[PDB]
Amino acid sequence: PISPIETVPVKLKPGMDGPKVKQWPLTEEKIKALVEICTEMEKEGKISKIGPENPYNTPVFAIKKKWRKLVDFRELNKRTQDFWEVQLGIPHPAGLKKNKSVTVLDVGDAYFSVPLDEDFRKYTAFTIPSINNETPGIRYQYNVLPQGWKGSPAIFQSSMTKILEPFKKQNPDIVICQYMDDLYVGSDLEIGQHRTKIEELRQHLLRWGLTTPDKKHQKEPPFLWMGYELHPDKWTVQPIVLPEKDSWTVNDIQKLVGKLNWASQIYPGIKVRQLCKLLRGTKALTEVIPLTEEAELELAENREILKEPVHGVYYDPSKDLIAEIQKQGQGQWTYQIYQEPFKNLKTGKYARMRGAHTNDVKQLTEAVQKITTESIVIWGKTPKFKLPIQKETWETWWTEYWQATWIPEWEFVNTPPLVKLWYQLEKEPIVGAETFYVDGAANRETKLGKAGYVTNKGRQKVVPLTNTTNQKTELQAIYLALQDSGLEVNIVTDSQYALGIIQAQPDKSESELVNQIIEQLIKKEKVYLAWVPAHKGIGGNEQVDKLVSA
Amino acid sequence: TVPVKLKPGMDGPKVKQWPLTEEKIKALVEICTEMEKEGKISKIGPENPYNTPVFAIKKKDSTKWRKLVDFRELNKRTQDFWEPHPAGLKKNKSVTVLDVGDAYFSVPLDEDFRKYTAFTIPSINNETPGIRYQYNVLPQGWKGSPAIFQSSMTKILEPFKKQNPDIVICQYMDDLYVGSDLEIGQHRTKIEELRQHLLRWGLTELHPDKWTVQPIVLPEKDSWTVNDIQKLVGKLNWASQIYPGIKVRQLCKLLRGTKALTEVIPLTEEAELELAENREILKEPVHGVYYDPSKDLIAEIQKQGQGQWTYQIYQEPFKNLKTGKYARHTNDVKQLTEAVQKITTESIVIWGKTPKFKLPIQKETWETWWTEYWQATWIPEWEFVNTPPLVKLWYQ
Ligand SMILES: CO[P@](=O)(c1cc(C)cc(CCC#N)c1)c1c(C(N)=O)[nH]c2ccc(Cl)cc12
Repeated sequence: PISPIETVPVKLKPGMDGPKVKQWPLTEEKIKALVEICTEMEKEGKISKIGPENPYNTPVFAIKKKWRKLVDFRELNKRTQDFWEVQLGIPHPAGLKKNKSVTVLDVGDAYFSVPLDEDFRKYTAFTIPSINNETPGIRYQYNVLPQGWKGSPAIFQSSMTKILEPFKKQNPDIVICQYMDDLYVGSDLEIGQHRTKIEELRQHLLRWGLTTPDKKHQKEPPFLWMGYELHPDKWTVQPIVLPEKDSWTVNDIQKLVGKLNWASQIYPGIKVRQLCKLLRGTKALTEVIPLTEEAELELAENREILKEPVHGVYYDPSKDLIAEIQKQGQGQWTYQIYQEPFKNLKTGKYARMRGAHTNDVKQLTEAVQKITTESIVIWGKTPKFKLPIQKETWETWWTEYWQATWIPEWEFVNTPPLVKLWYQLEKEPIVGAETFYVDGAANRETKLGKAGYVTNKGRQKVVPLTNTTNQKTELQAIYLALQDSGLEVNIVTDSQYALGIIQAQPDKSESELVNQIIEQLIKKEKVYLAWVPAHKGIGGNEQVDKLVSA
Repeated sequence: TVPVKLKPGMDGPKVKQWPLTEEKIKALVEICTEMEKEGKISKIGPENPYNTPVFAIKKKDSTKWRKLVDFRELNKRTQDFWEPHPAGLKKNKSVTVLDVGDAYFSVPLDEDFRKYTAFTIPSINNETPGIRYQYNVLPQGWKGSPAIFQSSMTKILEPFKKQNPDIVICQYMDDLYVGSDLEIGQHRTKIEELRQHLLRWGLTELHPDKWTVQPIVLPEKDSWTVNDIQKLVGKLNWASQIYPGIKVRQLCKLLRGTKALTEVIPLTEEAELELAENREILKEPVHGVYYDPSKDLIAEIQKQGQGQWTYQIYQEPFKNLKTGKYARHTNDVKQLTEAVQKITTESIVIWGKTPKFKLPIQKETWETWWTEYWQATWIPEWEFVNTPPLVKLWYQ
């Protein structure tokens, strides 16, 4: 069954002509099988015979499915126009609404039941070769959407939108979701009045030449879809199986990490950081990685979580969404979204920026923006947040910090570990405390740095450093100043780089030298830090500059 | 219809639709259904690969939703077509800004160019496919529209302009900038006369002379510490990269020696002589900085805390064409968004074009929240500075 729809006009890419690919010679076994199929396809009206006037040709093959024809449209696809993105995203189950009855209508022969544009049909020409290339081969062209052509998925999906437009307008109560070939139809009508409206839609599908499974459907709830299990009043991921291994290859760990990540959208508190660390470096796919004591402990915690099957609920438009985030350590965060306390719609997780220096207050904000965007996409609205940070802690951060930063309606929730800043740099220079003028130099050719300080109380130090840079020496000088100073201290650097790092109050870093300076900053009672421009005859900076210059 | 062509080699825009809230998708469907009935926009099939973004906003002090198509990418790829601004406009006492975007809907758009104006209303959770539309009329927010319409706009104002040869009228995007040296009540009456001229072709206050530099002010203390001088030297040091006459050789002599930060340091006769010399050079303008129309305007903004923001417009760095402030609740993005619009508004009145903002905020946060406080018919180019400057102190 073809279909009486208006065709979508199609063009080739500007400048380009259609495909003129040579037909490779085939065995007699393949040629025979292709004739049998193309006769069947011709009788059903999918293809049509043509003469040798049509100058275009796309090759054809035959494989053992039972023979199944196979056209290679690689060349036509290049020359065919670009089309509109079939999907800007796939729906998440948590964004779906609860329905009484749910039915899955599979269109089946989807692409083959929609007409191809009259003016484009000529380009879909292919040839069945003769026996060892004796006579001219039989020539066909498509009157419908071929399999594997660039514009089939777009053109089919537009036809469905058109075909439903009358039915959706006439039946605003029921809801039909389009995915590829399938139509998922749901309603809050009775099992009698639902089954009738299914047959109206199945009849409506037939009115525009689309077949569909009868009352003896192929599937019924719960459905398996995109790696989910969709029940009528709940959802969950499909059965996760974390394998048992003596030895783990990379390939096994990647699939493990993937499955754990997949699970994380309903199973709360899944962690994958220690497993992911192992994947750093190269090795092959079959190279065995012995698991660290952390990764063994991490994988053990995931097995525990997955033991008891957890399910997600559906969206109620009337009620508010409540997002709620926890801290797991090593810059790992987990969240849950619900509407009625602890009946989760979904869960998830946020991972630290593997790069740069940061703190908990920054991370919590980055995790809010992730979760906010997720909610705009899934539910069309921002959820109300419940965070482990005092309003006094957040107030102290946003007012002082250089970036613009904002988080919507939120409340404190006392769930340790709680987010805090672990130190504060002084507003004004400390009286009765030493003043360490610091600088770092480094030779560009030899990579031989010197780092050190000079103080108001006389003192000096100059440490030599191998295989380093100007940046690393100026951080090393600030570290030195903290080491040889008391509980209070003043520090004068000429490194905007180090000011910029340290003023932003990191409590965590990749650079180990920065982790040392952080450790110092937390011990101290009071630290003050100021900047001067280098090479200006500024006292203290001028002295220490010459110590390191040698 | 006037025929329109893209730059040679450049294909049309293919920008992704930013996800929208429930209220905005519903508001956009109300709007886009009426525009379809009135012929302004038509549905489109999947043969159109092109796409421009779209969101809903509310114009200055209004409750009704208004459509805002983000034609920045299409504008970039069309500028051979469109690309003078009157220098007198910035020297007016009062400048009023009138939205004349509804004028464009009467004129039809070239049938062949209609493909490039495609846009998508996205659905929540992608449950339905996106509602696609292309423009049949000159669209609002496309720079081609005022250019095409300019011949018609000159004709509408030809009476009013002959009537009042002192009134400077200028046009950028969908707005009309009307400036005069008149009294504000007299001015307002000329604006009301102008509304009436526009009413016959389908059409239903800032003070540029009062914009002055926010100079790099230096402190004034009763006594000075080492730290206070060290910061003061840095401010002048950095200011000397912009300003020609700056020097601080006598100042740095006061610091010579490894002194503590809180130790007090008396100023010499030459130091206060040099310090005053700096002040008065910094109060007055920058020599040798002029607007080049070929090169881009840039805008940097710094957060000062307590609802205070500072900004600088320039073309070549450390050569400021304009500096300024923005003041006045606890939302940072809101205020930054209110600042961005204000700065652009000025830039359009002075040079006739918008600046590229260097916004001090994470891309994602801004991208999410900017439309919730945006009110203008235009949108400028932005990039995101995630580097923490020391410049916060220099413009305080
Ligand atoms: C009527 O089906 P839906 O459109 C639907 C949506 C998606 C993204 C996937 C599926 C897959 C079904 C299979 N296999 C159904 C739907 C919705 C909805 N869109 O509101 N709500 C539901 C509740 C339970 C179930 Cl099993 C399905 C749905």
